[PDB]
Amino acid sequence: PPVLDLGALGQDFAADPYPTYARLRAEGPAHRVRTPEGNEVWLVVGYDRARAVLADPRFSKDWRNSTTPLTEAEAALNHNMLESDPPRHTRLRKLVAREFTMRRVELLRPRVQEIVDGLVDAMLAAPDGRADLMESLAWPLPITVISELLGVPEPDRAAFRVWTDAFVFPDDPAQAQTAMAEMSGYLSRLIDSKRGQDGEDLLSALVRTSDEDGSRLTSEELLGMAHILLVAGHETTVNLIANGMYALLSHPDQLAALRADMTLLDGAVEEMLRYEGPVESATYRFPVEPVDLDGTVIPAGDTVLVVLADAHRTPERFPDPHRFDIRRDTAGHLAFGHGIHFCIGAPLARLEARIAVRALLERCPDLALDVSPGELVWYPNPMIRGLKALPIRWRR
Ligand code: HEM
Ligand SMILES: CC[C@H]1OC(=O)[C@H](C)[C@@H](OC(=O)c2ccccc2CN(C)C)[C@@H](C)C[C@@H](C)C(=O)/C=C/[C@H]1C
Repeated sequence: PPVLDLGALGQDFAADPYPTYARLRAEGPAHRVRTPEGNEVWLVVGYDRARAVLADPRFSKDWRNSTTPLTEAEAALNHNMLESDPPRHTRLRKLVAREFTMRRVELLRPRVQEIVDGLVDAMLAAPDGRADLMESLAWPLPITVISELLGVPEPDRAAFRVWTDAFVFPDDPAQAQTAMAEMSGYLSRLIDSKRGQDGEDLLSALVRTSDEDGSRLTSEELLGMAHILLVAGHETTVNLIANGMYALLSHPDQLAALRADMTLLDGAVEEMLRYEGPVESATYRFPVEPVDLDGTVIPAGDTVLVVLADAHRTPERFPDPHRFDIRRDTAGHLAFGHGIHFCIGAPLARLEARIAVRALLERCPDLALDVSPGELVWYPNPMIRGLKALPIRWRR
């Protein structure tokens, strides 16, 4: 067909892109499109095709295989595991795998609970029983966790809402590059601040690993690792919490069910990921050779987006897919990807989301959405499903 312009679809396409994705899926697996930002890319839609492409080594994540150029500021930060293939990817992920196991992340539970308690206390102080859930919770909890973990001092953390705000929804191209340069310069000064201080946080550890053996972790990869750990876990966990609570509060049958039986909570969190998880499309992939998908040939070097949102509405794989149902069999969702890059952070994402959902339900009586769904505004980006705000209210 021709290329399909997505920016030239309404705020409607941002508010509910799923029917567009479903229509493409009925035509085939791979489609050339143009993003609202302006970029010519491929979409891959359909569960079985998504799953497969995420795990197919012909699809590289190394920008050396892309025909798309990076700016200087972007180049300085691509020395990370998510934008690598084996063997670099293998080497890099070994350095932090131990820190993100289920058993190790469980040790954080008391602290995370303590962070959520304080954030909810503060919220419930509001005199008119209303708040924005983003400002009060979905946003502060994950920065706070990832910031203690890596050793970002308190005063420096606000900057991150601004820097990542510009990576998602900039005012223009040039401010994304400025944020990037600004963030890179800050992570170097932070990294240097750790050297020689004998600190026991994750970033001090990495500084020591790099200093001990530059071939295991170069100083560009050291920066890249700090960068990826911050970003990758933060834009995503924020919007999971926010979207997830939005799904629950816009499906009051399901909210009631979970109140009545809080053993259902983990299952609910998984269905929050399946139904409206923050990663709408996976991160860029570039074919190392022409790749044929039901007779559509995607050329070597092109940018390919696996549309996870659409794999999640594929009825052959998720029955009655438009239904939000916290008891559903969710095993096999691709919210955390699939394959060698499967999310390193998932045990932490889950731990925070489970604790936040439960605190809200247990401490807010008659908790409720404080606008209509049609009033909410979603960020247009086809890679990130997220709200501008989430007005709620409760009794008192
Ligand atoms: C709701 C929470 C989260 C979601 C939905 C999410 C999603 C994902 C997805 C889909 C990928 C794979 C992307 C691809 O293959 O293109 C990924 C990779 C990754 N995530 Fe997450 N993530 C979340 C939380 C976190 C957290 C909390 C961290 C870090 C603390 C984190 C760190 C990473 C890293 C480092 C990778 C790259 C791993 C690799 O290349 O081997 N994520 N995540
Ligand atoms: C689940 C993984 C997260 O994705 C990322 O961290 C990717 C790799 C990051 O990508 C880039 O850094 C990027 C993306 C496109 C072009 C150039 C670059 C520069 N890079 C080579 C250092 C960009 C897309 C960050 C934004 C959109 C975000 O908050 C994403 C949050 C999640 C979706």
